[PDB]
Amino acid sequence: FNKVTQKFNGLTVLPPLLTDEMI
Amino acid sequence: SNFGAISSVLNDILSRLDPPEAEVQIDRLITGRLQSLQTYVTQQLIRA
Amino acid sequence: LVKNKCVNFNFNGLTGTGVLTESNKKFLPFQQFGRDIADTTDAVRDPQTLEILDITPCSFGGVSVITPGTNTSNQVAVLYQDVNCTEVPVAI
Amino acid sequence: CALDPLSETKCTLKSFTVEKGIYQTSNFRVQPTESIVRFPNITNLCPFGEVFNATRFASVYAWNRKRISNCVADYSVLYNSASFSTFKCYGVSPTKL
Ligand SMILES: *[C@@H]1O[C@H](CO)[C@@H](O)[C@H](O)[C@H]1NC(C)=O
Ligand SMILES: *[C@@H]1O[C@H](CO)[C@@H](O)[C@H](O)[C@H]1NC(C)=O
Repeated sequence: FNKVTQKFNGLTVLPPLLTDEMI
Repeated sequence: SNFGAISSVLNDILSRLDPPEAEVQIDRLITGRLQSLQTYVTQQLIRA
Repeated sequence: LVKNKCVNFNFNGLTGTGVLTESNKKFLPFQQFGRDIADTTDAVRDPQTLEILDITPCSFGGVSVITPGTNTSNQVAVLYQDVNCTEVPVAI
Repeated sequence: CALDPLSETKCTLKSFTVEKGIYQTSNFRVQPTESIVRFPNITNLCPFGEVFNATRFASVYAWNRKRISNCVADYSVLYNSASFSTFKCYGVSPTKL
């Protein structure tokens, strides 16, 4: 989890259903 | 991108021109922005 | 000049809508407005006061309704998809 | 369709029955409460009379240019004049000036 690295235009990001805690 | 319209800011278009001339400018932005979304969604379907 | 609420604005013909606030952006004296990574105007200098104002877009989001199925009940819950609950009631 | 979120959902799905689920139907937006205008605090009118009522005019090969700056330009005095046999604008409309 340490290795891997606009909204106002009508872009959004929805959250995943399972959290990283659940996975 | 302006897509051949007078400006890419549609508030600027709509501030400078009266309606029958604003419409033909806005339609150039609408068609360019539709083609941009259509391209993006097609490639997201292929990545998915 | 009206801060801290959503307004239409026009500075020297630079029109828009949004919330105006005071700004930490330390413009050099010749700079007239600020622009973001998307090349969107996001701060401005007031032409009479010479104060720097941040521009924040007026709150918005998606709306979605949760249903137990019509066959079960006609009551529902609503999700305002990316807002703080403090903002919500002005949806009316 | 606009009565209530469930009615809006029925109307979104185009069915009188809605099965169990979550559906996105609309966008929330806050609405502008006021308008403001902020322009420079200056008052001297732009010198259009010195251009339009000049006695001498140049030959077209040696055309004059004048620079207009630091003034308030009322264009209505021009487009509401009866005088002009031509008043064509490009990239702007006269009424908006
Ligand atoms: C919600 O809004 C209040 C008031 O601005 C703020 O104190 C709080 O930190 C916010 N919480 C979130 C999660 O946005
Ligand atoms: C002087 O110029 C202005 C601007 O074109 C014009 O309105 C006015 O009629 C002219 N003056 C006279 C006395 O006609």
